[PDB]
Amino acid sequence: PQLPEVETIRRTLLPLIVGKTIEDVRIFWPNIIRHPRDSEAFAARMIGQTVRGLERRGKFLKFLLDRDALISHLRMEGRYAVASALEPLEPHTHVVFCFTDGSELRYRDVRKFGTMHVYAKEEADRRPPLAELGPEPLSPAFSPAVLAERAVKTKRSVKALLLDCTVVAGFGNIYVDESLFRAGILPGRPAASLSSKEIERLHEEMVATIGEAVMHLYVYGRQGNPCKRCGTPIEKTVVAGRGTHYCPRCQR
DNA sequence: GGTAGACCGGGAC
DNA sequence: CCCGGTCTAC
Ligand SMILES: [Zn+2]
Repeated sequence: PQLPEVETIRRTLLPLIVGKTIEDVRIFWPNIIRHPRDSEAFAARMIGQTVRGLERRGKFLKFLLDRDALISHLRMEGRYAVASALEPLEPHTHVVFCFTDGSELRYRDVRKFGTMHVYAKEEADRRPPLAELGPEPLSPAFSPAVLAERAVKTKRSVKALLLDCTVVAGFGNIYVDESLFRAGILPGRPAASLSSKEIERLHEEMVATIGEAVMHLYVYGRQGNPCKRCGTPIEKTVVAGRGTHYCPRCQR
């Protein structure tokens, strides 16, 4: 799920779990548990705690309990569902939180690629994976100024810059390519080569792209197809180690 | 500062 | 073997 999808999950999941008390935690793929390192300690500490809230940072979900916070990343295919303990689990279910009311919060993932960390609430923000995470792209904390500061300091491509979680929180490959197209900037451009004008334009399109989604693609996955703005075939290459889609006419 | 390795497996070769 | 995100290793 991309950032906007994670925000939707946050919004819809909260009322389904708030006020419920954990009676058990079942783990079928321990590797998902990253902290505590021992999945048995992870399970034990959550028992008896009530869900008090649910927040999002980047693509991370932060479940707020009595004493602890559970930090969860779904990666690309992870999913949460709330359902009865009486019904069979869906395929690829790796972690289940059982509540005292007979309902469960279940985590699935065919790719088995997601992560979970639990810390005392007061510690969560200074520990992995939230430590060092950049500002929310929709927050004033993410400004053209902040972006310009990071761009000049580096010799990396602009795409590499935007993919950096310390620069801005949870901006995925898709939204990076879409934003750069909308800003008219080639993804391979050195970040330091961007003018002040281009930086402002880029920040503006980043906010608009992610903002609209939170509330159809120009380039992502459209290689070989005509650009929707100029009709030039969209091309795909590799930049910053990712599939990279762009219009060679619209972007400079 | 920066990269590479690490984790995964459905679908492509 | 590739690919996505984000971490530890170096
Ligand atoms: Zn174009």
